[PDB]
Amino acid sequence: SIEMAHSLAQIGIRFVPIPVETDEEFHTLAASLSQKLEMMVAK
Amino acid sequence: SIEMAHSLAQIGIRFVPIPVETDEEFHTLAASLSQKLEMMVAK
Repeated sequence: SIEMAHSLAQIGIRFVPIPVETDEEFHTLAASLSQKLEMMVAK
Repeated sequence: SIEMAHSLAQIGIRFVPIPVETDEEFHTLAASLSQKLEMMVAK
């Protein structure tokens, strides 16, 4: 159903599905999602 | 799989699954999720 949500669950990451209204908001928030995940798995 | 994610999708809301590290962070972020949704559907 939701590729991002499923992927995070499969790899054992808990998350909160924050809603968006604006396309720019989605792209920026999605960018934030990517950035945060990279930091989480950083070594 | 993810009750929050599925519910939002079913009702036509796009969202970004932001990950958490801390239980307090999850509860606060979840609270933010609830607050934002209420504003979105407010009349």
